[PDB]
Amino acid sequence: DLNTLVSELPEIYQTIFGHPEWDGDAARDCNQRLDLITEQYDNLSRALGRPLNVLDLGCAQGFFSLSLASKGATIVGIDFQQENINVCRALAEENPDFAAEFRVGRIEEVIAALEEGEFDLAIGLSVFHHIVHLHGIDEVKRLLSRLADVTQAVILELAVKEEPFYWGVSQPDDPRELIEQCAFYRLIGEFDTHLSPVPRPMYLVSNHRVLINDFNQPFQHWQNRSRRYFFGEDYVCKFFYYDMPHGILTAEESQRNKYELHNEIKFLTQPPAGFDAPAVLAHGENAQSGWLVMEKLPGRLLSDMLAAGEEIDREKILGSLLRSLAALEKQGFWHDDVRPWNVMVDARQHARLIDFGSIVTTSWPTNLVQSFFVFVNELFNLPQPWSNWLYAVWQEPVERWNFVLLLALFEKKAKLPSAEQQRGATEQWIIAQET
Amino acid sequence: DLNTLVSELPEIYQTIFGHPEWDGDAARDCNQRLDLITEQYDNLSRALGRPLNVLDLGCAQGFFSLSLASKGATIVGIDFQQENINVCRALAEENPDFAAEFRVGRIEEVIAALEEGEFDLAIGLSVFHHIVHLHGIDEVKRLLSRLADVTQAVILELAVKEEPFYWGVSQPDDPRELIEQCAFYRLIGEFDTHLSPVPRPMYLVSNHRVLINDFNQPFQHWQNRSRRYFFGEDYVCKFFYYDMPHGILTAEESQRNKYELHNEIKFLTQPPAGFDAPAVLAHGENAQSGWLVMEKLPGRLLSDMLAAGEEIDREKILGSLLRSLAALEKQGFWHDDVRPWNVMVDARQHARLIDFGSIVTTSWPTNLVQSFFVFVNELFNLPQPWSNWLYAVWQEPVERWNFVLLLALFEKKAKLPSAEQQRGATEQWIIAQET
Ligand SMILES: C[S@@+](CC[C@H](N)C(=O)[O-])C[C@H]1O[C@@H](n2cnc3c(N)ncnc32)[C@H](O)[C@@H]1O
Ligand SMILES: C[S@@+](CC[C@H](N)C(=O)[O-])C[C@H]1O[C@@H](n2cnc3c(N)ncnc32)[C@H](O)[C@@H]1O
Ligand SMILES: O=c1cc(N2CCOCC2)oc2c(-c3ccccc3)cccc12
Ligand SMILES: O=c1cc(N2CCOCC2)oc2c(-c3ccccc3)cccc12
Ligand SMILES: [Cl-]
Ligand SMILES: [Cl-]
Repeated sequence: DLNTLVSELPEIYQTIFGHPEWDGDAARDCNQRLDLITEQYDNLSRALGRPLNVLDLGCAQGFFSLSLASKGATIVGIDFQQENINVCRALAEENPDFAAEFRVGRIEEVIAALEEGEFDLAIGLSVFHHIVHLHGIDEVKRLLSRLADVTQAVILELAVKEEPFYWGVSQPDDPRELIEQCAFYRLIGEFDTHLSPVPRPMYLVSNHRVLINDFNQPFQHWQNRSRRYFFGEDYVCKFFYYDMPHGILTAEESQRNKYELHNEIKFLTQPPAGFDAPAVLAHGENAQSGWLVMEKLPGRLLSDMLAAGEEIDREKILGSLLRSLAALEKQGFWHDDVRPWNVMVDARQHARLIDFGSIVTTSWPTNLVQSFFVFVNELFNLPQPWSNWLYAVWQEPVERWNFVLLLALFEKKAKLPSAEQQRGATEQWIIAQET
Repeated sequence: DLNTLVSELPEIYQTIFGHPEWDGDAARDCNQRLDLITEQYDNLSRALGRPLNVLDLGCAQGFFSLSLASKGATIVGIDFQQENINVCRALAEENPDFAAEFRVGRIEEVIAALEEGEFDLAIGLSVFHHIVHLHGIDEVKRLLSRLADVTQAVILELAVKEEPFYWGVSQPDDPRELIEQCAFYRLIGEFDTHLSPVPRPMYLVSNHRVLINDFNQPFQHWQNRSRRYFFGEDYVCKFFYYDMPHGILTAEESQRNKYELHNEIKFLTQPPAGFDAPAVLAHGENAQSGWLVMEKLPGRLLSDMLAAGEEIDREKILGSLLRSLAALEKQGFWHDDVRPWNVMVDARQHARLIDFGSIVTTSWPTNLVQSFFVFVNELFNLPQPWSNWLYAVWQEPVERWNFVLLLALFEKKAKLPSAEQQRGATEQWIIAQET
């Protein structure tokens, strides 16, 4: 009988599915977490085009398991207390069409035994802090990595050290230390536990997909540490953290990240005429982070080609870059931050800027022209006619320095007088000194 | 200069690729391991239809890395000694067309950072016992799982506790404890280390593919513990361990496994006329283990349907089973071991045997007829006309008991006299008592 199985629960942690006579007794009503979890279930189910297999770790009285089985999910619920599992099976028996199984088992053993592809979605709500408390942080991170490795998505609600209880003392400094080794993660909500005023963050995590409410796609590789890049078949997703764990970002740096991304979004959604910019496939910002999905460009980053000493055509790289810098300038745009790590080189040795967070609209623009000289020097130090080019620019009154001029003198550099035949000289040492 | 970089190696562990003037100095010549590794490289490359990305953990002086890059592999070699990496890069520079990178790093960090799909093949030869010695066995198993999770194949040479040195004392009882949580593994050789007379086993391991020299295919799930089953799109691979770790198998049990598989192979490659048997796609046996790849049958195992109390038609299950048992018997074959875990039931409620290791060719066959009664009882205890069927058989002189008779009385059971109208009686209690 259910009355008996319920009374024997050491704790009525969750709502008893379909049995509201216990809602007043449940530690946690579960409706807020459920609303968020069903939404993420729908997203991933829509993306995969089918009902999902769901794993529920530390599933307690089965509420999220049954509730998802109710929407047509196939669920396995795991808990290490026999009493919790007894209630789960009795509830599944009241719902014989739900495809729902429950097992007494330890989460550590189950994760060691999972096979990639068995489950699309795993949920682990308020369970891992127990494992943290007994096995430590490193083991939990490896468990969580493997859980992300073998599913499409993981949803975690994580207890935090700010909670007032003795076990809080064993928690990482920040719940993100448990998951930051995973590829993709995004805070999706914050929940009241009824134990204290400190809420628990809920995270959506994946080692296989970009899971953004608007764009749900596998990626095949990813790279960095408060910016992440996910590479899919024809996209790059640029993911910025504003809110970072630990001392990582200063107020200042969070705000630059935010500003740079907002700015990249604004530039790319309304590019200037005369400039070829990557198409924007999706974008969004929230308190913790912001993201931008773009069409993916071919080639390698210039910094890589220089580090991994691969062969480069500096004429073609400089000319193509300068041509775009001049086109930009004609429309009243400039790039603050022209560096080898911001430039991509395609197979035909043509270059383009890739980080548009540093695009600005307002002795301008002499400072930028100046650092471009440095850029040129790092790119190589200067042989003729490159040195002749720089020397001609140095002879210009300063109010004439701009990118149209830089480009025009670059295109005629073979006809310009020989710098080493003049005094000359100076400008050599100035640029060399910044570098 | 290479002479210098070599002299600074704390140890010339491997042959210096392309530099035989040091072969006399190398701790290990590497040619035996290399021959085996190139063969496995070729197999997997042939199966994937392309050159492989290879990860070499604790790559020392780069010998296996360079040797594979030489066959067109893209390789990354990792070692935590700067001196080893210095030599690796100098050797790669003598071979500028090899696609080869080397990094100073710790194996633990690198594996935490791997992404599924980056590397097809990882090799870890004589390196993990160092990590065992510092971090313990559980951490090493999780590292090895993740390494299998993110590649197609892993090749490991593992030090063993029988080696005479002090660190042997920290090793697992059996090197297989490091990998047995991985899905697929197969001993492919045994190597002399020149430290002692104890050789080191080399294992081929995968969490994604069945890697058998003749059959190299992804599988999508697997199941058990000295027999493993891998399920691919249209195959089941049945993998038997003869040689198990620890006390697991007795001499007796290894020999039964061997005999049962050999026997399954012999039956299936020459089935009797009149019996529909699964087609054999590949097979092989060696000292440690044996394997059989078969076409995959649809349905569920009868034991599962009974445990997970799913609905069954006992008429159709019994008749179809009996019909095959009678056909078998007509050709002079019997099955020793007719149990619910050896029977599969398709969607039309038709049943077939699946474990043919218990097929025999020689008061026969009364004992088998007897246990079939038990089978029938477990399947259900007997209502009429099932009980009437058994009662008729019990009335037969014993020399007449066989499967043709069992089938013939089963088909007429609705016409047979009512058992409960006779004495009757006995046979009820006999069968009930074995069960
Ligand atoms: C705080 S409750 C959370 C229950 C449920 N996940 C929820 O949030 O609604 C933690 C649950 O995990 C179970 N549990 C704790 N550690 C476990 C482990 N190592 N393996 C399996 N279950 C565990 C407990 O039995 C308890 O039901
Ligand atoms: C015994 S040697 C084996 C070398 C090579 N794998 C072979 O079998 O030919 C072990 C190698 O692993 C390196 N090594 C040991 N522990 C390591 C770790 N934790 N991370 C990276 N390299 C390590 C050592 O520098 C040494 O080169
Ligand atoms: O469109 C892009 C294509 C790439 N390439 C595509 C092939 O993989 C190498 C990187 O990278 C981009 C990056 C980037 C970020 C980190 C490292 C390298 C590149 C930033 C913004 C846009 C792109
Ligand atoms: O052809 C076969 C199909 C199956 N089925 C196919 C679908 O997955 C469930 C098992 O299983 C087989 C097994 C088996 C082994 C362990 C568990 C269950 C079945 C043994 C021998 C042959 C088959
Ligand atoms: Cl938690
Ligand atoms: Cl080892």
